[PDB]
Amino acid sequence: VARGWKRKCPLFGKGG
Repeated sequence: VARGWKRKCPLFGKGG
């Protein structure tokens, strides 16, 4: 459930 990575930085694959 870490789609926030596609938002700004793809490094958010962990968080979201």
